[PDB]
Amino acid sequence: CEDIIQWCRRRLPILDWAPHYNLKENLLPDTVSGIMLAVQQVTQGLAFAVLSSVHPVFGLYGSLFPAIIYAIFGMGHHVATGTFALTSLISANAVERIVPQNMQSVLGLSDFEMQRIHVAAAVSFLGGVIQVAMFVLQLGSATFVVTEPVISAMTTGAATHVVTSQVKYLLGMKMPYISGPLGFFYIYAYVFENIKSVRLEALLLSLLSIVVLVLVKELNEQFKRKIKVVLPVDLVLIIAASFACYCTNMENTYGLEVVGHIPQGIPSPRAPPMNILSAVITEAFGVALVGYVASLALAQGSAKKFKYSIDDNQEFLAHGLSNIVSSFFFCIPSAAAMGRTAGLYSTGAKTQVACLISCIFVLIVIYAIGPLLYWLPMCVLASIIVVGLKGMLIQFRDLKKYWNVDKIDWGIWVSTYVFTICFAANVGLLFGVVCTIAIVIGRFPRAMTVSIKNVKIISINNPLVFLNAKKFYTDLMNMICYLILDCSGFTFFDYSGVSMLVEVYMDCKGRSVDVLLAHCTASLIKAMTYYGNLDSEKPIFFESVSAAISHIHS
Amino acid sequence: CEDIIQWCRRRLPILDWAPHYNLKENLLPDTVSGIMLAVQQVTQGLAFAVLSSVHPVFGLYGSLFPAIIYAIFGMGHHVATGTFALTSLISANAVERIVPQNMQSVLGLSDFEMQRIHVAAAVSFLGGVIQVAMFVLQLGSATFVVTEPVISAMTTGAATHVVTSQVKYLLGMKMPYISGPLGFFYIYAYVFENIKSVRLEALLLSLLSIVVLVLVKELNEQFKRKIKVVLPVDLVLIIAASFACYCTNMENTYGLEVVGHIPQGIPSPRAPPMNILSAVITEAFGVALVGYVASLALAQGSAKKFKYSIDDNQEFLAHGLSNIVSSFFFCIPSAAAMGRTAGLYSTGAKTQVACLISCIFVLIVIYAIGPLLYWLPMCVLASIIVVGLKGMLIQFRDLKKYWNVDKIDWGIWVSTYVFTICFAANVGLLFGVVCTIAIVIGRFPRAMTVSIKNVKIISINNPLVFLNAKKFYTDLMNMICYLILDCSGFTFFDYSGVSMLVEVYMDCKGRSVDVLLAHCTASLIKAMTYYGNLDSEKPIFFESVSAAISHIHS
Repeated sequence: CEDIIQWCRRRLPILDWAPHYNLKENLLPDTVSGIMLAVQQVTQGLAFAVLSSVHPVFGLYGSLFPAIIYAIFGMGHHVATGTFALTSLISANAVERIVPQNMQSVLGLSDFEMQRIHVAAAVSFLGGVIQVAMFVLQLGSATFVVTEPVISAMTTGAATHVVTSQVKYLLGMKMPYISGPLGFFYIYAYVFENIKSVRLEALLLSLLSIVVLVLVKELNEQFKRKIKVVLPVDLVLIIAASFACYCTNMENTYGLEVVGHIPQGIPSPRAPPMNILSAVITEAFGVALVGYVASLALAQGSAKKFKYSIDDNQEFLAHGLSNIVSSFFFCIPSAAAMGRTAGLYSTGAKTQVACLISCIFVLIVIYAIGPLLYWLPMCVLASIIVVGLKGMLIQFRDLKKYWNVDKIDWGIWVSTYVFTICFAANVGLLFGVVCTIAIVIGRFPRAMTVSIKNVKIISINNPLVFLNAKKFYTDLMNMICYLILDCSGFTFFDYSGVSMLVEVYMDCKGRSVDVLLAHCTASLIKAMTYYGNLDSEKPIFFESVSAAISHIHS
Repeated sequence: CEDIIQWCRRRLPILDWAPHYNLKENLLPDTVSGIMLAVQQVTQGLAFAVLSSVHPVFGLYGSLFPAIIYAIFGMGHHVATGTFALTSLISANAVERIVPQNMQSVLGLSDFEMQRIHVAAAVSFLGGVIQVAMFVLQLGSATFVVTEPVISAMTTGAATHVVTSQVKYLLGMKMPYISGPLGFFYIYAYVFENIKSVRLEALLLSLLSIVVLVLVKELNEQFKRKIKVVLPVDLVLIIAASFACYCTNMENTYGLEVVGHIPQGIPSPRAPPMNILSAVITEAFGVALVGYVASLALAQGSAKKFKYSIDDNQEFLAHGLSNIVSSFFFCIPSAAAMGRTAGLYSTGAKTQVACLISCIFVLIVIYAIGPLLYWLPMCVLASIIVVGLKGMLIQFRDLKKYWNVDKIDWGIWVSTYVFTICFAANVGLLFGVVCTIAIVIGRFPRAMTVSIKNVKIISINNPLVFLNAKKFYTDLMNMICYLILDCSGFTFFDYSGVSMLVEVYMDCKGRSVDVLLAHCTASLIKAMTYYGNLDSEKPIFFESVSAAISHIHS
């Protein structure tokens, strides 16, 4: 009765912070964070919808719709759901495979543009369905398999992949869709083979914009104590570039790529094309895994920093519901990006309200100044993206820590980074997880099982399992008229451990060495008595080492 | 210098027991075991060459050739390499897929029989190459992953599969090659659909032979103390059945299947058809894995019973070399069977000489009485096989032990048996291994990490890793002006453990609780000092609990 109501209330985390909303504190920083996040989301959506080989207008919908669903069903406070180019790079494979370039209407867009957004929407819907399906299980309670070095290496490799996917806009050249197990080097080979087609105007503009952005963003952070605000350099740069492009004929005099139409939209929702759900299984799995792990890392970091507890299983439901609901409005797969979380940290956001004022501003942009973004050069947008990827790219400094701490996760980090830079992000994540599991499995047979205490007393550590049964037998045999075994920490065992213990007892009896147990539990006592046919009228199992010592003096 | 010679001598284990061969003791039981094993090998080879959809004459070569190679390069004493129907069931898939029945000379055999033995030889060669390849690595030092319940369940399921593959001979009907993910039930469905074609004569003969064999083999074992020998009932039954078939016209008067030609052979060796090595990858992997695990189980059992030590990596080289060498003589994949090991145990064999007298007798059979086995009915051979599978089929009694000991390997046994009876032996083995690894991984976060000793002292058990870092933090936080941590067993850690320890120390300092370490090693001390920026001029790390207690009194 009441338990069901409590469960239902626990599945709606918006009821825990909405009635407790402070108006004196969390209204001005929330609004400022909302405006900054709105600008960030607009830019990132426009830049990452193109990265997925999809018309840029759908990036606004992908940055607007899932945010509300996450706000309703999400537990993280400083998590802003958006486009997350990592998933765009995965969806682009399916989009370009199902509908390639050779075959070149609800919003006035020409055909061959619907056939790509339909594939993207199907991918997002399947990813959301998968996320909800592993939410209804207890998946999420087992998320310790993914480790900090693995996520760091995968994110750094994906950031490098995104950086190398924007050079075709900074230089101004045109490239075909190159992807595969070694596309990172093929892209540079193509760039260097056609080095005579690089436009100087686009390169100079990109260099100037990058220098200005880096200088402003560094000087603002260095002297944050004197100016207690965040300078909106991106908006000023965008406005200046657009006005310079419009006031001149820079579209025609110099060959430059600009954002095409961005029509006023939000059309009627339509169901995804369920008939192609069988051709996008791998993309859906990759999206549903990488987006979830990347968002969960940020949510856990926020929870640790701001001293609150989250649930690793509610994020599954939140992300799955957001993807499923947003798939009906022609949206690409969605997740949480590190840049928006860093911006929220810097501005000083407090609650999830800042993710709704940004939605309001995105709606205003969609319905009011949609056609006003025609004169924005693509070089400026690419420079903004590569500057914003600084937080992801700076993670190379963790190598010193991993080298000075363990020297084993250093190798895992290097291997995961290499595999991510070669094949892809999802392959790198899978390789890192498998390598971590194999390494932790292979270390058990090479560790000492028993310890010697100052008639000898020998203490067992704990997990006497099939991983370290033969090693335990070897360690105990290499250590020999009496012998006491302290099984205090020993609580975790299986058939192999019991068999090895009984064999040890039998062999020690053969060598005329008596073995007495000290702190055996009830289940272990029952199992050892059954397996070895031990009589209950002979003192073997005791309750403490002192009791065994007292029994010795007889 | 000398180390290389020692390594080379260690790769030839025949030099350790040949010069030390006793002639007074190990000559009569070795000869008796040799004769019995020769009869066993002849029967099993003739019955398992047909099971692989291959002419029965090659079973003799498969039982003769690899035995010598194993004797030279093998470590087990009571291990007799042979045909091992488990591998025949796997090779039959490739044989029937590459060369199906619809297309129906070195030894006078007709065509379409060379195209099948070539595929079988290629499969065996690839399996041997794979086994040697994982021998040149250090694979074999990691064989603890496979557990006793998994091997028992896989062997029982394979024995049931072999039993259900011999009903078409006991009944006398004819069946097409049925195989797949559910062939076990399809075979019985076909049998029951054509129940009107069952021959009564073959059924009666099979029933009489089964009853006689079971009664003799039970009465010989029950009263072994009065008669100190092993009754050769199989040879007497074979001779009687052959003479009854020849003296009558049982081939013509009643429809009966008999062994066809068995020509005098051992032709010139020929290389396998390397051009089809790409179509038999899965079969080769399955054979090389299941044969090795099944032979290693028997070798380890013999070593444990007879008190000698073997190497888990030399068996790889022995089996790989045996398969590679025997592939050039038109042989099916080879491994070790449990029935021959049980026969060697019962007879009283002592060394590997008993595996060479059997080879001599098999050679004599091949070159002398090859054509004399024409009049042996197939029902008698199938009955002999199903009677000999008793040792494998009796393993159902381990369920009581697994239920009374752990109740978790009981579920693993049941699941592995079900998956083996449904799909196949190799799929069942893979499922069992994966399930065991996943179960042992998932148990770590649910076990208590720290223990309380009788200013409180708390002892850490040992593997502070990513599996149980959050659980360790929760356990330590649920247990709170002073606190001592005994890291005596603690020797196995990584980055996650160090991070959790430092976070625990920081949080306890925040709660005004002092944490003092007791038995930290050098590497752990260095890592914890680097990670937490701990000053070396403050007493934190000690050498014993008594030292910490003495430091307290100040």
